Amino acid sequence: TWLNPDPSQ
Amino acid sequence: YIQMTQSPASLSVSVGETVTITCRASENIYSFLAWYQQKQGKSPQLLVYAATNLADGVPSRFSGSGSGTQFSLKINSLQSEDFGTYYCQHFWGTPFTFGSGTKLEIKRSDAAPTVSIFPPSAAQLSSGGGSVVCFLNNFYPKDINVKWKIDGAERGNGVLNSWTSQDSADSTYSMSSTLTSGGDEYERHNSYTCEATHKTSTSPIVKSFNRAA
Amino acid sequence: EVQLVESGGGLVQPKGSLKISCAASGFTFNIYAMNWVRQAPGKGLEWVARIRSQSNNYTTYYADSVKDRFTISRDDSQSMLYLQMNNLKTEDTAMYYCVRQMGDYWGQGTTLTVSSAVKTPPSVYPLAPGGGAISNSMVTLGCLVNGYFPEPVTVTWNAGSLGSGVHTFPAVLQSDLYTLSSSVTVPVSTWPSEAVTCNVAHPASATSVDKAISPV
Ligand SMILES: *[C@@H]1O[C@H](CO)[C@@H](O[C@@H]2O[C@H](CO)[C@@H](O[C@@H]3O[C@H](CO)[C@@H](O)[C@H](O[C@H]4O[C@H](CO)[C@@H](O)[C@H](O)[C@@H]4O)[C@@H]3O)[C@H](O)[C@H]2NC(C)=O)[C@H](O)[C@H]1NC(C)=O
Repeated sequence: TWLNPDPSQ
Repeated sequence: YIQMTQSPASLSVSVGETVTITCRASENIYSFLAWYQQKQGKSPQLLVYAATNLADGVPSRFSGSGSGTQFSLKINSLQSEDFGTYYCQHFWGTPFTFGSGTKLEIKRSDAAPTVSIFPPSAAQLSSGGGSVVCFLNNFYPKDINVKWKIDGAERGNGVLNSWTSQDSADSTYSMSSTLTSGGDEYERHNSYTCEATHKTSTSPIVKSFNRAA
Repeated sequence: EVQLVESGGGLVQPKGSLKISCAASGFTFNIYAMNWVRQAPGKGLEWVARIRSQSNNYTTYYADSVKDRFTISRDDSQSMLYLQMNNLKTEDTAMYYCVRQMGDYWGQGTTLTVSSAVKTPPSVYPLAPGGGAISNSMVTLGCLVNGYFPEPVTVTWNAGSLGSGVHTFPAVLQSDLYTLSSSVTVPVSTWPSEAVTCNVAHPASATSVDKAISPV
């Protein structure tokens, strides 16, 4: 998600 | 790679008016899309994230909608400050690609340019150069015609023009026109004229000076 | 609050190298993914590189037009983001932006100019009216800045007093040299009764000329 500092897709 | 195509390239919007900018994605990007507003000489500011979420400190008139492949941003009763260039960006995979941008202008009542003419500087003469400057200040709309006349005979050689960005203050435009010539080629004539043709009137605004006067 | 301050941008000879920097504060830097985005003068935004947090082994991503040539790195101990740029080409001339996560915060940017043109101080000239037959209560005055490289220059009037009535026009390339003019509108009560001066500053060639505008 957008608010996640480092999202894993 | 995902190709974002934006539409339209530019809009001329009047205050109070509402308008929508659309942006389509080559592939399906679910809801992984953001919207940016950029002002000239500044960094882009985040408007809407995940397609429909209004970011902090952004007016409620900004509405993002869309999911899948078609997206669009909507501005309700556009304010004077809403001028700028609007970009979309997807965030579904590397690379994050952007829309080609949407230039947004403020619609304004017509205004004539104030024309100022300037003779080559006395300091520039002692340097072997000669430039004649013409200012055309605070006019709308953007397109404007400038022509030069030396001794009655026209000039189209060393003329280079520069517009400014539409300012936040009064929403007008300004334009400099700079005739650059030999420095020796300058002193062979005395009469110098700067002709400004604009929407407001069919009669060109002439500003001139006499070197030998 | 959250802030990202870019530095390091200057003029680089083609095929040259430059390291740009981004200083971060107002958030836990070591948990956020970071990236660089660029914007060529007049064109749109191009994403350039991304780097993940330590927890995700620092995995990096690049744009094809930048791969094997630019390397993104970060010092988490100093909340610093870097971009090593080697073998720079003309098309790499741009404003470089330090962007956080996926795009929520952008830095002000540093300019990178990739040119083989030489740094040159500007010639400053005053612009004063001529001939006659004045048709306005406000008299517009100017300053011509001729032949300089590279961008940018900074034109103010009266140490920063004359805020309004001032138009500064972009710039133009003719022969590896820039030229811009500036204008100022003032009452005939003010001028020449007071001293109107322009304050041109060229950071690169360490130039700071102040020119007074004198009646002909
Ligand atoms: C960042 O990189 C690190 C280091 O590369 C990485 O951490 C490692 O993750 C892998 C899992 O993908 C771990 O490897 C496993 O370890 C366990 C426990 O010891 C083993 O039982 C596993 O063995 C299986 O697989 C083997 C084949 O490789 C077979 O030989 C075996 O029969 C089993 O089926 C496996 O080796 C590893 O322990 C960690 N390392 C650490 C220090 O934690 C991490 O994944 C990366 N970060 C992210 C989020 O991607």
